[PDB]
Amino acid sequence: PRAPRTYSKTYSTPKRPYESSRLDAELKLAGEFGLKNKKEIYRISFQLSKIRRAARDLLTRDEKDPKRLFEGNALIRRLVRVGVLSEDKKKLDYVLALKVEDFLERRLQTQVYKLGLAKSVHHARVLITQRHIAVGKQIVNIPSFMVRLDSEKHIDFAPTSPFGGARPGRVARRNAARKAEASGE
Amino acid sequence: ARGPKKHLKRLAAPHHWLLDKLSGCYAPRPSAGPHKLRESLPLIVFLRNRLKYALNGREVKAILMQRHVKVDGKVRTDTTYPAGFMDVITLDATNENFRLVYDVKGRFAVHRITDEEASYKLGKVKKVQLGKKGVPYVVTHDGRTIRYPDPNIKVNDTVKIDLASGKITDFIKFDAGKLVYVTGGRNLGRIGTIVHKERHDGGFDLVHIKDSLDNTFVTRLNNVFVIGEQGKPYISLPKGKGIKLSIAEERDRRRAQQGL
RNA sequence: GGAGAAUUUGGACAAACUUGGUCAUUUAGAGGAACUAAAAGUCGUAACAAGGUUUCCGUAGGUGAACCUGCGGAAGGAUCAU
RNA sequence: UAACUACUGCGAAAGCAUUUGCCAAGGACGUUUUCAUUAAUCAAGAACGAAAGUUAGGGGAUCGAAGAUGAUCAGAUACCGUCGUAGUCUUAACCAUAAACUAUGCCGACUAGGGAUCGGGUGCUUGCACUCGGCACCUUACGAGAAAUCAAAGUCUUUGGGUUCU
RNA sequence: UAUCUGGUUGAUCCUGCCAGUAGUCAUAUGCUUGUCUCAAAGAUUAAGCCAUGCAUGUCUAAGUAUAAGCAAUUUAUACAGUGAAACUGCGAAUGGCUCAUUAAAUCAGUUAUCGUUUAUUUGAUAGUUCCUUUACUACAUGGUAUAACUGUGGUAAUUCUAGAGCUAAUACAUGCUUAAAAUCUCGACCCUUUGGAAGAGAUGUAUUUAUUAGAUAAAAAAUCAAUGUCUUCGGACUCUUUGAUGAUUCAUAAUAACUUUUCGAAUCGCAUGGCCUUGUGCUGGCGAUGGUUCAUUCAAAUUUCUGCCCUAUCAACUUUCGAUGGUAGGAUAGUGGCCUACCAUGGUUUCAACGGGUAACGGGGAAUAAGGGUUCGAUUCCGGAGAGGGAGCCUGAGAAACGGCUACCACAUCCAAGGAAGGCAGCAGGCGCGCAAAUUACCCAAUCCUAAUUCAGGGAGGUAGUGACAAUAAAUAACGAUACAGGGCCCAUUCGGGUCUUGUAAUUGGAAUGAGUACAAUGUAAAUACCUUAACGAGGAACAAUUGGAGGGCAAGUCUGGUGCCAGCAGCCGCGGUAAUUCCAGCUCCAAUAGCGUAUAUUAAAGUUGUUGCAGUUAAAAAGCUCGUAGUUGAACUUUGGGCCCGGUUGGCCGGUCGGAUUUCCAACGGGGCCUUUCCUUCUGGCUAACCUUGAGUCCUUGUGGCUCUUGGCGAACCAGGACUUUUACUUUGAAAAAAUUAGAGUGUUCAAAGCAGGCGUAUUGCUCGAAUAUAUUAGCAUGGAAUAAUAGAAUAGGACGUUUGGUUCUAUUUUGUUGGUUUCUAG
RNA sequence: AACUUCGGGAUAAGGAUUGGCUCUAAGGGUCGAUCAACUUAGAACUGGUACGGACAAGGGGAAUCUGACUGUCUAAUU
Ligand SMILES: [K+]
Ligand SMILES: [K+]
Ligand SMILES: [Mg+2]
Ligand SMILES: [Mg+2]
Ligand SMILES: [Mg+2]
Ligand SMILES: [Mg+2]
Ligand SMILES: [Mg+2]
Ligand SMILES: [Mg+2]
Ligand SMILES: [Mg+2]
Ligand SMILES: [Mg+2]
Ligand SMILES: [Mg+2]
Ligand SMILES: [Mg+2]
Ligand SMILES: [Mg+2]
Ligand SMILES: [Mg+2]
Ligand SMILES: [Mg+2]
Ligand SMILES: [Mg+2]
Ligand SMILES: [Mg+2]
Ligand SMILES: [Mg+2]
Ligand SMILES: [Mg+2]
Ligand SMILES: [Mg+2]
Ligand SMILES: [Mg+2]
Repeated sequence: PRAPRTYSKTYSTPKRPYESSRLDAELKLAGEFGLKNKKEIYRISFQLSKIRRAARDLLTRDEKDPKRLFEGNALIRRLVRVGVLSEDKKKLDYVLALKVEDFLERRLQTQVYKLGLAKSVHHARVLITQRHIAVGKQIVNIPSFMVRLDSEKHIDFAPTSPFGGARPGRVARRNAARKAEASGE
Repeated sequence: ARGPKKHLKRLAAPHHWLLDKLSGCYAPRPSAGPHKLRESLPLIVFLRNRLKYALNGREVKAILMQRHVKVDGKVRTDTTYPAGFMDVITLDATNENFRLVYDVKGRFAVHRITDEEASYKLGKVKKVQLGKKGVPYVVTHDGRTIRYPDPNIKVNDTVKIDLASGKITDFIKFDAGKLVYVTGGRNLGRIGTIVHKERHDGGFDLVHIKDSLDNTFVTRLNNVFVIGEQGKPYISLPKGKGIKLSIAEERDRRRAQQGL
C-alpha cells in the first residue's frame, strides 16, 4: 500500500514493419549520427509526436487565448532553449514543420564530434561512455543527453581522466611498468 | 466500518498540506479538536514540513514535550493537534509568533506576526442562541463557546477574541463594504470587499466579492469570513494580500526575480 | 437481611434436520436418427445448352436414389413483337 | 364465360370479364360549401389472404394426383398413349402460405424532354388543345450505380425531410 | 495519433468474409540474457484445506506496592528510589486481507435530520445535596470484599482451576459539605379594614407528564371585571419584556406534581508561601485525573434526486402468513409496515415491471485512441461486504466482532477414551487446484497508529531475498599507419603521380574502458546494492548476442548438399511425386535486438454494428396486404423596423528607440440604457445616495477632453416586507464534481522513466523562488438569454381593470391604566 | 404433476385444523316499533395436546399387456 510510482513508454514502433523506403531512411540516420538501434530513432519520433500534438491542439484555439499564449510560449522557449528550434522561428506554426534530424543534431554524441574532440560520431559514443567528456563541471556518460545551448561552450574533457589531465590511464600504467622493469636490473 | 477510523493514508490526505508521495504511506491524522479534519493543519506538518525545524515525527514530539509551542496561548503535547485558520502558534524559544492564514493558492502560509498581534484572533460566529438558565452564547468557527455577547452580534459576524481571557473585545457586523477572507472553494485564500448577498431561502446564500484589481467573484456564504472594513484589516495579511494573478502575470513577476 | 447459583413458565429471534414443491446449472445412457470431414468407391443422370420432359415457387400424392406427377403461381425463359 | 380482350379498367392485396335487378361501398374530378391540425409511420394487437390441403353435408359434366394400363428403354411402377380415385364446383367451418414479384416499404418535397391512352373538367368552331388524377411507354442522362440498368435505383464522403421492417 | 495488403476468376469490376499488420500497468509459455534506476507478484481454478512460529497490548512527577524483588547512601517509624506480579483505567470496533455474496442493492455525484446517537478532543458550564433545618449525621475524611502473595490440592491433557488464610483503590457500595436574596403557597394573631402580618414550607440539575409564555399590519377612542394606579385626585392613567429560522409545539423560561431519584470531586503529584489567634489556626500556587449539561470535533445511522451489464425461448408482478395506504399502540438512538391491532384496496409495469443469467463487488480509473466509439477495472485511493457455512449474543461510546463467546451444520486436532481444544480471505510457509504467481529472513531507523504514554508495542509499515510482470537509461568496441580494390578531380604520354580519400586483408601498432574481483570510505537500524575509489582487470581462439525469417502478402538468395506427394513445411495463398527460390541442413543475407518468438483474450485496422456512418431490384436482407395502440415525428402565424445616446475591445493613425505607451479621430466588432400606440413584477419604509434642488457662479486644456453645497427633492443606486407570481426543454457564466491517475507550467534526477524538489550568499552562524494551471457532461444548485421546440390562457364569458356604489365575511394593531369583558371608527 | 379426445386426470400427490365453555359479528319478516329461523366467520377461556373421541368412513404412486367407454352371459366350479 505505497503510492504507485508512475512510468511511461518513451517510444513508438512504426505501423507497417517492412516498408523499404523507411528502413533505408532510418539506416541513413543510424549511420550519420551513430545510433545503436532503431529504438533510438523511434524515441525521437515519439518526442516529436507529443510536441506536434501539443501545437496542433493550441492552433485550434484562437489567438489571444490564455492557454494558447501561456503554453505556446512555454513550448517555444523549451525548444529554443535546447537549440532545436532556431531564434528566427518562434511562431508555433514553425514548431510543427520540424524534422527528426533537428533533434538528433543537438544530442551529446554529435555535439562532441561537431566541436572537434573526437573526429567521429562512433568515437564520440566511446568517449562519452568511457567517462572522458564532461559538461561544465561534471561527467555525463549519456549520449542521449540533449545539450541546452547555454552549455555548448562549457563542454570539454573532464578534470578527472586522461586527455583533460590527471593520471595517464590503466593501459599506459601497465605499459610504462613493463618497459621500466625491462630496462633496469 | 464498526467504529471510527484512526489512520489516514498519504493519498487521502488534504492536498494543501503538500506531503510528498514516496516518503511514507500514512499521513498524520488530525486528532479531534477545534477545526474540521480537512480544514486543519497538524502541528507535525507545521513544524516538520513547513518550518523545517523537525526532521522526523520523533523530533516533533521532542519539541512538543519540552512545552515550548502553544496554540492560542496554551501548551499542546499532541503531534496531530488540529490547528486551523486564524490560530496563533507561539514558540517561546526564537520568540516567533505565527498566525495560520491562507495564501492565494489555498494553503497555509508561514506568516510571522509581532507579539502584540498574537494577543488576539478573529472568530466567525456560527450560531448564537440561548443556553441554560437563559444565558445567551455565541459559537465561533474554532468552536469556542462565549457567553454574554453583545445583542448586536448576529450569525456570520466576526468577533475579536482576547485569548488570555477569551472574551469579546470587539466585533464586525456582516454587511456590504466589509473586507473578507474566503476560507474554502476555488477562491480559497482570496481577499476582497463584499458587494451584495443573494438570499435563496431553504438553500445557500451567495456573496459577490470585488477585490482591489476589480475582479468580481461569487462564493457561498459558508466560505466567507469578515476581517475588517474597506482597506482596514484587523489582522496583518500575508504577502500578496489575496489578489490572485494569472499564470501569465505570475510568470512575468518571476522574470523580475530572474534578473539576479 | 439485601444480594444471589442450579433450575424453571411463556415469548420473540431462530440455526439445523426430515419432508414434499419449484427454479437454475452440470452430467451418465443400450439404442436411434442426423450432420460434417468429403473430393475420390457403388448405382444411376436430376441440374447447367430447348441439358435432351424449359427451369423454379407454394402445396399434395408417389418412392432404391437422385427425382416423378397433379393444381395454382413466377420468369430469374427458349417470347419485350400482329 | 370464348371471339370482342389491349403495354386497357377496377381493387388494400389475394383477385375481378354473359344479362338485368336490389344492397351498401369507393376513387378521381368539380366546388368563392364545412371543421380547423383532427396528421405521417407504426412494437403490441387485429381484418382480409391464389392454389393445394382438412372436417361435415350437397354436387359430381370435364380434366385428373394416387392407381390401373399399352408402348418406349439395359431399367422406366418417367416423359408419350387409354382409363381413373381424391381432387376440380358449392354450403358451414378450418388452414395462413406462394417466384403472395415491380424479387423495389410507406408519407412528403424537388430535379427533363416527348408523344400516346383511361377517367373527370374547362375552352371551343366539336376534334383538337389545356387541365387535375390514373395505368403505362419512348429519348437522354443531368445525376446514380459493381454493372446489368434506373425519371427513380436521382437530389448520399459536398455524407441529416419523417418513419416501420429486415 | 485520419494509411491498408494477400486469398473466389482464363481475365475483370463488385459483395463479402478468411489471412496478414500494430498496440495491450494482458495473462501464460518457449528460447535467450552483461550493466544502472524502478518494481508487479496464489486475483482468475478451490471465499478449497491448513503443521509450525509470529501478527495487540499498554506506566507517567501525577489511580493501587510490605514482591519474604533489586537497591540502597542516608530526603523520613506511615509511604517516599527503581520496580516483576495482579487490580483499576484505556485499547483491542483501527489496521491488514479478500472479492464470495450483491443488478435500484452496492456505488457516484447531490441533498436532508424541524428525524437521531456520539468514547474521545476542544470551548463553556455546578454556593441551592443534610431533611425536623434543636437528636447525632464522621467531613481532621465513612463501609467490606477481593486480587496478586503464602500455604494445601486435583487433572492423562489446555492461557483448567478448587479449598483455606492475608491485604489496597480514581475498583465496589455509602455519605456530610458553604453567601445572601427574591418569589410563591400555607398560615399564627386582630378586624370586618379598598385590611397585613409574624414564621412554616418549597424553589439547583437530571427524570416523566400536563399546562403557560415564547408578541409585533399602521392610527382613534367608546364600554369597564372595575377595585389596581399615583394621591395634582376630576381616579393624571404613562412607561411595559420578548432571541433564532425559509418554516416549528424551536431555543429558553415559568407553573403543578412525578422518579427500584441521575449528577453536584471521601481522588493524585510537584511547589511550599502568606497571615499569627505559633494551635498543627486560618488562608493559598502550578496541574493530574474525574464529572452534569450544552456546544464542538472525530464519527454513525437513516435519507432526496438522477444514473447500472445480457435476457421477452421471462408479460404480467405484489396482496394467505405486510403487499400500498390510514388511525392507535409497541419497539428503536430516532423516522418509517420496523412490528401488532383495526380499517381501506391499494402499489409496480411495453418509458420493460416481475423473473432468469452474469466466468458482476461499485467508483476513482486502465487499454486502444482523427473525430465519434469499443473493451477492461479481483488489484496501491475512496465506498461496501466477509472472515469454513448459518443464526444468536455478551462487553462496550462504538461490534450483530470472529487473532470475542454460544449453538447447530461441515471439516479437522490431542487423549491415559473420562474428556479437552479448534477457524491464515493478516505475515511467512505447506498441501491441493491448476496455463497461471516469492523467504517459515532482518528491523521499528523512516511512515504513522495505539496506550496510563518523549521511553513500551506494532509481520500496520519499512529493509533485504526470490523476481526478463511492466517501464527508464544503456557495453559487447575506438583511433592510427603501411595495406589493398578502387572510385573524386587535377599529370591525360598508352607510362597512370597515389593524386582527395573510401572500402576489404585469418597484416601489425600504442592507447580507452567498466563487466567482474577488491583496500577503504560512503550508504544503512545493522548490512546489501548504487554513487565515489586505491590496487587488480579486452587482443578477437577470447569478456565470443540472441530470437525469428529469406516464394508472395513482407525486408532479405531460381546459392550448394540431402529427401523424392515421403518426411516435413505452410496464420492465408500455397510448397514437396529426382535441377525443391518454400521441407532437413551448410553458406550467405534480412529484421528487430538484451531481447525475440508462440498461444489465448482484447483494441485499432472495421463505414465488417454504421449517432457521426453501412446495406436491403439482381450479391444477405422490404413484412402477402391493409387497419392500429404505445413509440418516433408533425404546415404557417403573435415587437418588426426606425431614430438616439453612453461607456467598452482590438487594429489604429504618428509605435516615433523595429519593444511598449496615449489624445481625439478613422473604423470594425461586441455590450448597456432611452424614445418611437412599447412589464422595465407590484407596492410599503430604510436613505434619499445622487445631481436641472443653488446660502458664496465663473474653481476651470479646444464651451460636448466641466465645481466649492443649501431646502422638499427624482429613490431602479439599494435592502426586507406583505402581495401573487403559466409550465418546461435548450444554451451562457459561475459554483461544484477528494487525492492519485490524464493533459500541463517550473525545475539539468549526470540523461531519462521519475521526483517535488530546488536556487543564490561574505558557505564563518542566511537569504530566497516553488510545490501552478486545465479538463471531467448525464443529475442537482445559482445566474444571464428568450431564437428553436413544446405548454397555459377570455367563447353557454363563472373573463379583465376599478378611486366606484352597497351588502356580507372575518381578522387586531398604538390606544381607551392594566389583564379582561366589549360595540364601533378603522386598517388590511 | 405427467398426460389429454381440452371434457378430464383430481379426493391426483401432499399438508394443516376439528372438544367444551363464555362471548362477538354478519346475514331476515310485518306494520321507527314489533316478531322470528337457523347458517357462516371470528375471539377469549379451558383440559394428562384431548377432540369426525363410540358409530360411521378412499390407501397411494411409477409403468406394461389388454378391452375404447356404460352395458351383457356359462342359475349350481370360468
Ligand atoms: K522482398
Ligand atoms: K363395463
Ligand atoms: Mg476495517
Ligand atoms: Mg439431365
Ligand atoms: Mg431438364
Ligand atoms: Mg406485427
Ligand atoms: Mg414467405
Ligand atoms: Mg406511529
Ligand atoms: Mg463473483
Ligand atoms: Mg475494483
Ligand atoms: Mg472472481
Ligand atoms: Mg478458508
Ligand atoms: Mg463484520
Ligand atoms: Mg460472527
Ligand atoms: Mg485469523
Ligand atoms: Mg480482526
Ligand atoms: Mg456490409
Ligand atoms: Mg393418475
Ligand atoms: Mg390429498
Ligand atoms: Mg370392457
Ligand atoms: Mg357358473
